[PDB]
Amino acid sequence: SKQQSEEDLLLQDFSRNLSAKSSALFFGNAFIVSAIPIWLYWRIWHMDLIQSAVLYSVMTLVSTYLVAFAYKNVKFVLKHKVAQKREDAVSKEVTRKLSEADNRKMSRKEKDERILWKKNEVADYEATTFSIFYNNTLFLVVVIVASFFILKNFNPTVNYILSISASSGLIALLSTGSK
Amino acid sequence: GSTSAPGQGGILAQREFDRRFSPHFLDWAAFGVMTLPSIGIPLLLWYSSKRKYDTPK
Amino acid sequence: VGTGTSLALSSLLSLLLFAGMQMYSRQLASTEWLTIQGGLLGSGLFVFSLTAFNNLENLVFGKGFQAKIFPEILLCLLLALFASGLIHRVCVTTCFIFSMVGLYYINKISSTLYQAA
Amino acid sequence: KAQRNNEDISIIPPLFTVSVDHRGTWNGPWVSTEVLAAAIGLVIYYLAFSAKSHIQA
Repeated sequence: SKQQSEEDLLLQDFSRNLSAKSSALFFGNAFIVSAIPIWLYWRIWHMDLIQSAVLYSVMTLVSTYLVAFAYKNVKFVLKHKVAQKREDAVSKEVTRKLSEADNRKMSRKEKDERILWKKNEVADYEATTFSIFYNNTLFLVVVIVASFFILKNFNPTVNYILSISASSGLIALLSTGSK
Repeated sequence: GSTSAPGQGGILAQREFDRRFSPHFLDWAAFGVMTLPSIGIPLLLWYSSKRKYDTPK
Repeated sequence: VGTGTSLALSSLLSLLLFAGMQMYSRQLASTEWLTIQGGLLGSGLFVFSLTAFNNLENLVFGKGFQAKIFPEILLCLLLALFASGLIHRVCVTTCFIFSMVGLYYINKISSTLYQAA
Repeated sequence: KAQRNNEDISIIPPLFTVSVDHRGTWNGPWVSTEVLAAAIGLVIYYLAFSAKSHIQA
C-alpha cells in the first residue's frame, strides 16, 4: 500500500475542498467572529437586536463568507513557508520513528512518505491556528478603529453596514494579495 | 408645600437587568472574553507548537 | 525578509506612529520635554516611511531600484515634517534634526549592506 | 467665619468624626476606553503581523 499511503494525506490538503476538520473550524470561527461586533453595537451603541435581526444576520452571513475566503487563502500562503521551517524538527521526529521500524528494504518513496506525512500535519495545523488568529485580529481591530474613529460622524445603522462590509471585503482582498 | 412627583415607573426582574446593561462599562472587558476563543486560544496554542519545533541549531 | 511583507511592515509602523502623534498632540505640545519626545517619534516615522517607499518602488519597477535624494527622499522627509507642524511649530526644528541624524547613519548602513555585496 | 476669613479650619475641634469607607463602585476593570480598545487592538495586531512576516520569510 505504498502508493496509497503517500497519496491519502497529500490529496486532502491540496484539494480545493476543505478537509472536514478544516471546514468546520474555518466556518464556525468566522461565524463567531462575525457576530461578535453585534454585541458591541447591542451593548455600547444600544441597538436593539430583535427589531433589526433581518439586517443583522444578513451582514453576519456575508462577513462569514469573506472571512472564510480569507482563512483558506491566508493559510495556504503561510503553509508554503511553514512546512519548510518546521521540517527541521519534524524530520528528526519522523526519522526517529523510522529508526524504530528498522525496515531492511525500506523503499525510498516510503522514506519520503513518512517524513512528508508529519510535515504536512504540522504545516496544515500551525497554518490553520495562526491564520485564524491573524485574520480574526485584523477583522476585530479594523471594526474598532473604523467604527469608533472613521465612522464617528454617522448613524449606527450606516456604521454597521459600512464597517462590517468594508472590513470583511478588504480583508479578503488582502488574502489574495499575500498570495 | 408638595415636592415634585416622578409619577409612574417600571420595576423589572433580575434577568432583564442583566440583558440591557450588565457590562455597561465592562463592555470592552467582556469583548475580550468573547474574543478569547477567536484570538487568545489560537495564539497561545500555536505558541506551544512553535516553541516545540523552533529549536535553536 | 520577503520584500512584499517588508513593505507592509514598514507601512504599518509608520502609520501607527502618525496616528499616535495626532491622538496625543495636545499633551505632547504642553511641555518642552514632551515636544522633544515628539522629535524622536517624527524621525522614526520618517525612517519607516522611507523604507516603505523604497520597498514599494522595488516591487512595482523590479528589485534593486535605487532611491534618489529627489523625490523619494525629499517626499518622505516632507511628510514627517507636516505631521510635526500639526502638534506644534517647535518640533519642526527638533523633529527635523532627528530625521537628518538618522538619515546619515541609514545611508552608511545601506552602503555597507548593498555596495559591499 | 474661619472659611470666609481663610483661617485654619482645623483649629475648630469637631464635636465628633465619622469614617465612611468606599470600596469602589463597579465599572468593570479599567480597560473600557474607546481609544484604549484601539490601542490594545493595534498593539496585538502589530505583533501578529510581524509574526506573519516572520513566518513568510
